[PDB]
Amino acid sequence: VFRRFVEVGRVAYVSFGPHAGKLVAIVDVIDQNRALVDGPCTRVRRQAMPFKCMQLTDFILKFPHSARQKYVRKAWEKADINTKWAATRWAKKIEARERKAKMTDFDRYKVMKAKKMRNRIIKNEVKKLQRAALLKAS
Amino acid sequence: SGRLWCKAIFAGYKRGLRNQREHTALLKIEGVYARDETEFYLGKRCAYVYKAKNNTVTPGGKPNKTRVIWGKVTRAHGNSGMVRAKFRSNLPAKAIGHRIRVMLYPSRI
Amino acid sequence: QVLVLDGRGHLLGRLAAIVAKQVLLGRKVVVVRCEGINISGNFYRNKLKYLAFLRKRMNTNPSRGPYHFRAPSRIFWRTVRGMLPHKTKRGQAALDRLKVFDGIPPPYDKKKRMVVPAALKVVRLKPTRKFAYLGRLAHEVGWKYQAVTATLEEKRKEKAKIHYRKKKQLMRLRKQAEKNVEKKISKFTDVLKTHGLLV
Amino acid sequence: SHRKFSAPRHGSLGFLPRKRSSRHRGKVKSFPKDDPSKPVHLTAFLGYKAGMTHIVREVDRPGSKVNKKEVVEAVTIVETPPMVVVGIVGYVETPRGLRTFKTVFAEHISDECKRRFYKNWHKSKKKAFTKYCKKWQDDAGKRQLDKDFSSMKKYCQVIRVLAHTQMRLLPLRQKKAHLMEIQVNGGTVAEKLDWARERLEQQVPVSQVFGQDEMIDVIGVTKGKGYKGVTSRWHTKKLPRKTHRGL
Amino acid sequence: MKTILSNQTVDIPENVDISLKGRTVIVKGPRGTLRRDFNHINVELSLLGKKKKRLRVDKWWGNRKELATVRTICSHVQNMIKGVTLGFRYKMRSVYAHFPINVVIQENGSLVEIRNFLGEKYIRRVRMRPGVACSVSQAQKDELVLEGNDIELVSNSAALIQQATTVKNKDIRKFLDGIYVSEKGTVQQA
Amino acid sequence: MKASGTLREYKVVGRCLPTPKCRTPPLYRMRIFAPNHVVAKSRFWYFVSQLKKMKKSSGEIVYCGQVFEKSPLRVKNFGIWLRYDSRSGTHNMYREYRDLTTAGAVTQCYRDMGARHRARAHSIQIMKVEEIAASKCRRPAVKQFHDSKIKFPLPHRVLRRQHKPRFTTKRPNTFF
RNA sequence: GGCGGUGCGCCGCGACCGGCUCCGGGACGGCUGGGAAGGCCCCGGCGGGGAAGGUGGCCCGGGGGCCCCGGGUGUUACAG
RNA sequence: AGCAGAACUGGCGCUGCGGGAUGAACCGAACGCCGGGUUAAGGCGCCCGAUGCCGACGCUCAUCAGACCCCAGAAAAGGUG
RNA sequence: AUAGCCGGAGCCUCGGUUGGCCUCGGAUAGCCGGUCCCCCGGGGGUCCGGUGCGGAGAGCCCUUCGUCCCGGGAAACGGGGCGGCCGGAAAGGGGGCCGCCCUCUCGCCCGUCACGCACCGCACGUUCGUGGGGAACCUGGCGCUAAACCAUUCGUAGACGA
Repeated sequence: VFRRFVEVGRVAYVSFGPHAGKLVAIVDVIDQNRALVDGPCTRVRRQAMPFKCMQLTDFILKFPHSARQKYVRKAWEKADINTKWAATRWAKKIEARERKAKMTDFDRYKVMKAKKMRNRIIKNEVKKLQRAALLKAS
Repeated sequence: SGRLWCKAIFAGYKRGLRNQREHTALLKIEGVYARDETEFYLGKRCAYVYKAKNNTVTPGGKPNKTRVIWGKVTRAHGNSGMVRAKFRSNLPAKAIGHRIRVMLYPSRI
Repeated sequence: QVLVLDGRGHLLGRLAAIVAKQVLLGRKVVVVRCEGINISGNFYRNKLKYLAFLRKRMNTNPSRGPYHFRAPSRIFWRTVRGMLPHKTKRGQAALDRLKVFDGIPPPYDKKKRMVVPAALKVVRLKPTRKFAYLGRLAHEVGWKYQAVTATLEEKRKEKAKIHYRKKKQLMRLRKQAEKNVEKKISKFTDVLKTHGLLV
Repeated sequence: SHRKFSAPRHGSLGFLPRKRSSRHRGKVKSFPKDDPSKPVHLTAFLGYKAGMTHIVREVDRPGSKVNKKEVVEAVTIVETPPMVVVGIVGYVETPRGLRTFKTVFAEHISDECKRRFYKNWHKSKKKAFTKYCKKWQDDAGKRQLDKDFSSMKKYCQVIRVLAHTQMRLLPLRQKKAHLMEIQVNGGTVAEKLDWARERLEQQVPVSQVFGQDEMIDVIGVTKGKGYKGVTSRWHTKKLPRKTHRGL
Repeated sequence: MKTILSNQTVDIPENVDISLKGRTVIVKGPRGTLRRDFNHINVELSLLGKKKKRLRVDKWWGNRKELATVRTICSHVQNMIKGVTLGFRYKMRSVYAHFPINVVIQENGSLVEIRNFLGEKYIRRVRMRPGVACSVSQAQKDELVLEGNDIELVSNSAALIQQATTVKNKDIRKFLDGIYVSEKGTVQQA
Repeated sequence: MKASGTLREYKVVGRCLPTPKCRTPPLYRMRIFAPNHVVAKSRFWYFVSQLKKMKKSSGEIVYCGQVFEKSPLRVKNFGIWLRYDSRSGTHNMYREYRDLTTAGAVTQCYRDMGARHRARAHSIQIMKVEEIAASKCRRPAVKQFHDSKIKFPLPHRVLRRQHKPRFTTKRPNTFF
């Protein structure tokens, strides 16, 4: 079954293009493979953008099918999509990607040194529980 | 203590369909698959390391059996991350499909 | 350094075109589960495609004619050979790097198999189209080891299930291990989150 | 143009490679398939052609002109001395075909079977299986033999037996026995293996394998006739007398 | 063109208790359980409404051919409901001119013996499909009664013996013999 | 005329040269859809030469300019009339499209007609594009989008960027 | 030792200048319909209208049972 | 008729090169020996250099599908595909 | 059956490479992992969480400048030494477990002390590499004392071979 539906007012994430990585809200559906869309608060001017470069989210804000850009911005701020999007696990692992991408060589060394002893404690912790299980298994 | 060069495969010479120009080599560097990512490797020095029978000298070491053909990375080729390179002497065709090294010391950063 | 490609769900010509380019680049490619290779088009189309291929033989001496291979591994080996300059020295040196197998050999059962998403039925074919399995096609034209391979492939299916269920329990103890020890690993944890590795 | 009057071709193409046989002993290319319901039994035997003679018998076929009449039939005489089982062989089954798993021989092998392992018996020192027969009087050897037998319990699908004929009882000039794998068809692998272990170094008469009024198959090598022309080998039409380069 | 959405809701009764996983539905109730797979069509099956009183199929962006295949699912699910509520009773006559077509059933409704069909020495042996029960009714001579729950299996077995009793190389306009399907009903009525 | 890229609407007017017989010739305006203005004036003289006794030598271009979309952010329904050429005989059509711009609908018309009837752009003579209301639409493909509560998923998402992970481990998921 | 000339045994590197090319990053300006559109000022303010891809509200139906899905009227009503 | 005979112009003969799998006449373009760059005609899944573009819009299922001038094969008619 | 097996250094020749991933099955109009309150002898069912897979190949594991001390965190089960034991047959591993007589909280992460041709800017550096093969040199132990062909004979065979 489907849980996300292309419909008037669904907040979407842009896959590729000049506006990739931003949020955008569906206003109207133009054609079978293209829809009229408007990201008034995410620096996305009102334009036509196809279904090719959009990933549709589980966020629905209500406004009429051909409402102007004023009401879309007001509904965006009333629902407060920007704060809720940052609290989504979708965006938390999105923003971690550029943190790995901008990671400096000095930052690369500190991650490697921290990964060593962090795995040391877990392996030592796991080692204590395999031997503790076998006494409990007998 | 480790590698200081990027892995590249000598795919073949710059060629047509029925004419090859073996004075320009085509390189497939591992990790690059687009034209816009080939800008970093432009101007880098490439070398084809191979070993032979007779012992030849080595700068700063005892004379070994290894030999090289020095060259440089000239410009990008194609669209899917390929790139052209030019060597002092033309690469032998025994090196087709073999690993050659592209170094970083011609650095622009 | 060796590409182990699982042949299940892979299109014959799309996988062979990618393997042939990788093999010519000095990369050793091992294609496994060639009975899982499937071909677009209905089953009756491909059968006469192979049956009319069988009819093509030398009249004066069929022993010198086309060698019609009936195994799924050798059928896939045939279509890669037609995608390579096998009449030259570098073409035959390439074919030595290719190694095809029906089922999964014990050299390759305890290894991770790579998958080409570009050479996949679910990606390149419409859901309403029809496709034909090479494993069914091979046994239906002269291969004698379909039920033979099926039982040996069946044997390793629960053998890997024992390893996998042990693998889940092995890392179930691992995931529960952090749950007791956050107080003394938070120094290493936060710096792994600022650089984006556990967020 | 086309052939004026149609006629079938001379000679079958299923026996096309009319070469000298690479083997002298008949080979079972396809053994009978087995089902676990039947008890363990032998499926093949090896005999020697003696001669032929007449027979007189009553025919009991209904509906015929020859019903309840005395006839004569040409019958072959095949002298079939009992075999001596000298070993067994196991076969694991692969996607590439059928592969032998392990061959286990007897402790002591009769010298009739030892003739086969030598091209020249006169010059040889008869040293075959001398160190292999040392495995049966050491405690590590018996445990290894049982480990080899236990390995064939798990992995082997098809089990054959190695038995040889007895040249001492035959009046032939040669003394070199013929080894032969005979597939044992019967129950499951485990009792099949135990039956062949018991039958080691034992006499196997003909009555265990075959019975009366039973269809069997005869495998052998044709009588040699040497280099022959198309008229004798292929039975082609002889050309007329007026031919210049022969007929 | 592509029709944006098509659907057809199947109202199920109280006696039938259906459920679905993936694209395969199961139908159970009084007379047993029936299962049928629909992986060849790539549609959406949705079982909504409380007390599960209806089942609705969906097909998004469908065209003229496959929207026709949406309706035949509704016919197939309804036939599974009918076979679990009321079953399927198929009654077949035995038409013969001269030779009486002898019929007898071995192993309790799974095998049919047909003897003396057009006075033939050959005896015809048809194996009934699993889940189908075969018997001769009473109070009338020429009847062979097939019982079951799945409409595909019962009518195929009816067509097995109808095709098993055919007259070869004869003027069938004059020779009107064989076992033919007469009545297509259910086990119990309502 | 090569229907390259997206089309542009050009408002080209023209008249005959002044003659001793006639003081000022009348002015003729047309709606021309063309990639650029160089091929628009050539296409302008093609249709004018059919309707009137006019040629490019005896005529001139008074104003060649491009008109822009008045409501490019409003989704609209366009009615487009056809005068294409087939292999046997010539036919007229009325076709409906749903696009933001008039030039885009003509662009969508040129690509659709070549896809369906294999008609080239030189064989197609556009005559009239008119904005029509949603209630006056005729083709059910256009009318199915006239829904205030239109709602549909993306059932079979054909995944792209298939070659950047050319060799991967996990089987890809075509469902979101 | 300093100046001028020629060259380095072999293997190489670097710097600047000039010529011929390919590519990238910044900032400035002109024309249009002296851009079209679009954003803000309550829907920018006031007045007058219209229907529909009908928002409140009303009626009917169904799903738990207090929100959603359909059908009908309507003219901004708690959306446009 | 890849037949015979004419008119204008261009080619082959006399001419190599890139492309059309190959090819006297087709397309592009004519040639001293080279390096760099850029194209014509053609192409860019592998052979085989080049799309491994997050290519656009539609059509089409063939149990004889279709795939590029020259050019190498097809008609009237019919189809509730 | 074999007139080679185990373990040390130097010389020619052949060459390629410059960290390993040790694995569920399977779908694509659907999946994944846990709770098992449920039912039977591992499956089904329910529930809870993720699903542009983060119990993610856009990933994971190891990380090596070395030596000397001292202090802090972990560690006391742990690191490393020989025998068995089993698990492997589709083309089969030096894989794990039991006890060993010696080894240290030395292993690793942070911080102190000091040292290491600092070869004075420059290239094939850095591994897999006790790599494969071949002669000769080593040291000892453990061992094995064979077949094929020609000749002759046979004639179930045959132009000659076979």
